[PDB]
Amino acid sequence: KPLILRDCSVAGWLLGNPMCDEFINVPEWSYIVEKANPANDLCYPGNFNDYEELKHLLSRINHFEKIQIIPKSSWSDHEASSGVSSACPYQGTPSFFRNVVWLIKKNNTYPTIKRSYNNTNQEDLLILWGIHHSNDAAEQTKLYQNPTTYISVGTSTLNQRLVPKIAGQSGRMDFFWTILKPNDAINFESNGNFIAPEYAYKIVKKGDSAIV
Amino acid sequence: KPLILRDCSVAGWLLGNPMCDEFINVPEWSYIVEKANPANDLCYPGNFNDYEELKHLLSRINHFEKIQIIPKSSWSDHEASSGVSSACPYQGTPSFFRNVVWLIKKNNTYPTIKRSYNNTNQEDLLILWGIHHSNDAAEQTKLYQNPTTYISVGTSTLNQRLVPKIATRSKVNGQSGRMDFFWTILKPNDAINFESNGNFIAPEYAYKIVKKGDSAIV
Amino acid sequence: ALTQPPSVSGAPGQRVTIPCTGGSSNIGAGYSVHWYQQLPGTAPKLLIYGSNSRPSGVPDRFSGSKSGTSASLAITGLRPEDEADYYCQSYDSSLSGSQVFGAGTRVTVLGQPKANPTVTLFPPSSEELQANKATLVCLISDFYPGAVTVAWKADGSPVKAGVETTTPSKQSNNKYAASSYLSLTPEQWKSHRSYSCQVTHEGSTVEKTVAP
Amino acid sequence: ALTQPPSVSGAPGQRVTIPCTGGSSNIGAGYSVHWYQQLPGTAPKLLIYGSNSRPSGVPDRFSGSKSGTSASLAITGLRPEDEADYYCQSYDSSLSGSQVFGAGTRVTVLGQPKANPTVTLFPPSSEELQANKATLVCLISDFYPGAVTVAWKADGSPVKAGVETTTPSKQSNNKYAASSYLSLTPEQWKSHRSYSCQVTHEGSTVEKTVAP
Amino acid sequence: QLQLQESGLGLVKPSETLSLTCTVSGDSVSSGSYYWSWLRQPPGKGLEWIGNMHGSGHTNYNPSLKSRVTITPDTSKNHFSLRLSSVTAADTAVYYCARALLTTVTTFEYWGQGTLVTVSSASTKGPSVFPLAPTAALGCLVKDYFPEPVTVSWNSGALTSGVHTFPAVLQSSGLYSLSSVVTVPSSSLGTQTYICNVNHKPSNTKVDKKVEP
Amino acid sequence: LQLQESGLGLVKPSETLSLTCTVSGDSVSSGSYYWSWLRQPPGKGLEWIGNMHGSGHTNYNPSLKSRVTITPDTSKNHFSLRLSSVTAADTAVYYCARALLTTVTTFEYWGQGTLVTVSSASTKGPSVFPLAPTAALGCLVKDYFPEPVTVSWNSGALTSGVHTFPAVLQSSGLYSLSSVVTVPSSSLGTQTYICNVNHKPSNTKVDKKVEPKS
Ligand SMILES: *[C@@H]1O[C@H](CO)[C@@H](O)[C@H](O)[C@H]1NC(C)=O
Ligand SMILES: *[C@@H]1O[C@H](CO)[C@@H](O)[C@H](O)[C@H]1NC(C)=O
Repeated sequence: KPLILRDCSVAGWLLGNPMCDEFINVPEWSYIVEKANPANDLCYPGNFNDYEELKHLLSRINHFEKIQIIPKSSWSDHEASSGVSSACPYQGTPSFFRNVVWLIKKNNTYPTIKRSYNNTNQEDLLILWGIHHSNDAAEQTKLYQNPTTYISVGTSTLNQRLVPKIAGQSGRMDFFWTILKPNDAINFESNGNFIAPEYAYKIVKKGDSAIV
Repeated sequence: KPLILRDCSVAGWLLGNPMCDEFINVPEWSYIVEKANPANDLCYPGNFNDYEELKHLLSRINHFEKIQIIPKSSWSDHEASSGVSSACPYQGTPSFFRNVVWLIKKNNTYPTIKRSYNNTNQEDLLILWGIHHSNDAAEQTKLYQNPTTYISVGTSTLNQRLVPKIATRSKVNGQSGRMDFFWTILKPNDAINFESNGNFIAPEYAYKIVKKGDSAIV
Repeated sequence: ALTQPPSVSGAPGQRVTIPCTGGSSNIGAGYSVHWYQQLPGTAPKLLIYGSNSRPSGVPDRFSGSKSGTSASLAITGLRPEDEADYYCQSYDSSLSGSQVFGAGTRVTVLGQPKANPTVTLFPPSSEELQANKATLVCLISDFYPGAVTVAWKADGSPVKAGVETTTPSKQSNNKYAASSYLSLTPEQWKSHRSYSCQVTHEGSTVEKTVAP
Repeated sequence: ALTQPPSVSGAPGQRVTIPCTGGSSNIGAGYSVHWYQQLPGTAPKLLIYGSNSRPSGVPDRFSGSKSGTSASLAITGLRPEDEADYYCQSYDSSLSGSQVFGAGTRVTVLGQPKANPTVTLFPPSSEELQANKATLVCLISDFYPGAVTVAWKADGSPVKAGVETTTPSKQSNNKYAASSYLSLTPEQWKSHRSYSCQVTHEGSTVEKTVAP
Repeated sequence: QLQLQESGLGLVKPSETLSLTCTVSGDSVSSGSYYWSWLRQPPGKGLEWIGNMHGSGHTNYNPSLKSRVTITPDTSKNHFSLRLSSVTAADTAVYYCARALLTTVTTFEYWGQGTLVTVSSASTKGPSVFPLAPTAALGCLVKDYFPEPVTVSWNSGALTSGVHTFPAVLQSSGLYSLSSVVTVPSSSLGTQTYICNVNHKPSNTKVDKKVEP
Repeated sequence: LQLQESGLGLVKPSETLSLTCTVSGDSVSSGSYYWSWLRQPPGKGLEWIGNMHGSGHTNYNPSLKSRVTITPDTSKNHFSLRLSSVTAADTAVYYCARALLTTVTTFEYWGQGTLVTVSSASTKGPSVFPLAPTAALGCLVKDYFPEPVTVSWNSGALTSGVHTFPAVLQSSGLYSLSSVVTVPSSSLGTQTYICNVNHKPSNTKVDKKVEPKS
């Protein structure tokens, strides 16, 4: 049986737009049926990076196992529960992608995040995260204390260091993804504008799919 | 709640006429409702002795308990399962009164019966038996090997010695012979003594007079 | 209802009586009391009916009486073969009438020599083993009296779960039988040097052992 | 289904392993194996999830691993308060998918001292007697290990019916409780000189007695 | 010899109708000299009377069951039947048939052998049969079934001497297990074939097992 | 965060079993969690019934999918289980849980458990008899079905020294249990000991006064 994304896109599904709650957990699929211009995509406006590349990989995946890799409950020094926007509604209330976390400052301070995760699963791990490009300097301090920030992500086969490009929603968000090979580790470091991973996907079944 | 005999008589009921199977076992009654001339009475023709007197006794009884006093399976030398008649049908088949047994010769011999029953049931016991007056000399020998027979019954307050009265009467229900029936009340601890060498309709079941009080026949 | 004691006991040769007491609408009303004997594995059998009238095959030693609202089965010259359950029956004149019974009385005969457990222990079969199951079977037969405790041991150390044990049941020859079942995994069975079935009966313990 | 052993055992301080083996459509297919602990009287509690990731309050000593179609929970530094039932969990991709559980494994801790039964015996109440019933209640508490035989005596001779006995149950303090009930008739109760409850545990017999 | 035998389903869904027949040999279900009766024995050992039936079609039922019981004859097969409607767990029992005298305290002279009937609405589950390989002892493990009973025979009944079939255990899961053992000469262990035949009717299990050293 | 199951204790076969979970703190709205039912049959082993997400999307156990329904009550901080056409196979201790959105679902927080017996045997309430007597006194809670039975002493005013023994299952399929409490000999006396028995499936609620023998 196919995976029939409805008005949801691959990005919407994989990031977990609250509009895509039908696909919070998805059984094994044969192939994927996506629409041409799906209504429910990126919650918050922006770009999903290497989208075509990822869609291509999906043509070889038949099922994901979603795991929790950074518990929301483990952000001691950052606010992890008020990162919501009326662009991403759930039951008509401000929400956000379910698989990632919009970290905001706690008590006018955003300590440097230096987090790291070793893939002790026996399979390839698909990991998505993001960076927020804010409107203005005011928005920038209101959300993160630090006016000059960066996103830093790295594996054996990845080196990302991004600086947010500041200039219903007038800011943007970039999303990114990588595949973490078994026994490799991923390292996150940021002092603002970081959309952290909460859930990730083990690539559990392969063989032939396709996007339609 | 009353005992509604239908087309069955007091005699038919107490003897256990196969047409009266509704009354094989009867719960406690207030009074008894009998018809005037009931269809199902003495299926085998004959007479029920001291009938009016028994009926009067019944006006003081509220329930019977039927007990077995002589197992049919205890007639070692007599045949106890082929005394049946087309006068007494059960499902259109030859039968006989259920509470008494028409004993016939077994292996061409009818030994003299010397049976006895002591009333250890703690209550007055109603016991019925009968004698068969057969058609002619031939039938007498066909059933019992002995042409000269008698019935002998006795308790403390009873002494009966009867002889079958052989002669062919007009047919009633196919039958040209008759039967006399008799009954007694056997007091607690008394014994009844049975003796015969033919023509004896023996007790199988008897009735304990268990409940008394005001009844009536209507 | 008629009421009997759950059990009575006596020594071989003496006399025992089983009371049966009812009320004014059965035994007290004057109805007969019948008695039935039930041997351990078998259907009941008619013992006494009417006023102490015994069917053929019933000995003189069995005797019934009745007084007021209670009746009594007397068994004189007690023999071990009298060990059975005895039920009294009568008629009750309530509601168009009913046959009515006691709950049974167990006659125990008291002069009886100790018999020791015969214990047979079996390892799992090849067939069960290749179905990835395993069961040790411990069988206890011919003991008296019928009280045992069974303890399973693995390399001399107790195993306290996966055990399924019967309570003793009387055999036809007045001794008791019982059985115990130990559930294992095949890798557990193949791991230890041996498993042991320990049966304790009247202060003496008998151990059987099996091995892979 | 996942298959685990019904029991494992160890002494305080050492290591025990609980295997959990499945098939090609769950653990062999690559899905995580979670573990839950169920203490005797209580609901289960999450012990390990994902790939050896412990919730807060689970100590270092609890550890899960996984290889091929089989997974493993290890307990090092066994403490007596670890005596509990452990269940393994995974996902099975048959038929639109299912959460799947093992049948549970009971961990027994072995370095534990014999405790002797406290025995409390009660005669029938007057209220029950005037209801023409009678029950002696024999209560056995705080003994170890959990194996007893109960024998009821009437004037020193065994009574072999109307007995109803529990199998011992593990309490919160790792000791056992049990109870036995003897049904009598009121005249049986009033007739004998006394009744005795005999409890036998680890080679010692304890007797209590009551009387009318 | 008069022999009586009960037969019918072992497992009955609640609210359905329990149905049993008694097959009579050595006397007809005629005539009217007897009552043809059903009794039963629940867990909680008590005997309980269900009813008497007379060949004339008159009946006397237990007032606690009157509305649900039916006892009818089949003269052309020498059967009679019990039919109990709307059963519940309360009707789980060993059922007996019997031939009775016409006494008002009825005299149950001859009894059938008994037939267990479990009213449950739990699905039946058949046993797994495994050989217990070994004068010597050998046997069959009849594992994890529901409900009772299970009949076990050896060499189709040719071997009865030395056979002991243990009572079943009732596991915590609610399934039963039993073993049957037969004791044999070591010398024939050997050249003699030992087959055990297991029957669990509610699940239609019919399994033969060869038992070897 | 606390989760609490509740509902009938005895259910007839072929009817519909029904349970609700009462949630406190961060309620069945959210959308960050699964709201789940699990169960534990006689002779243990955990069994999954299903997950529900606040959006009304659900994932049921394939052996039961056609009989199960799990729905939320956002305006009451409940969610409910509804299992139709029950049989004896559905006899179990049922638990509710709050779970992570992982595909091998992570049952983080569990309820306390509630016993449900599917039987079609009619319920039977207990007869309560005092076990007359530092001294020990108690209550016999006799011949009931099904489990469970709560016993308390002096309306809960007395807890120290109370031991309620596990029930016995008689050959008849009825249960009995005892609760004993040990008290000072000296107060036996001037202090009144009442035991309170509660058997919800039979609406039995019984007080018994316990004194020494007279
Ligand atoms: C019939 O009577 C004769 C003569 O007394 C006897 O020898 C014969 O065996 C009897 N037959 C039977 C079947 O009893
Ligand atoms: C009947 O039996 C009783 C008691 O067994 C006895 O005392 C009495 O004399 C007997 N009657 C006759 C007529 O023998």
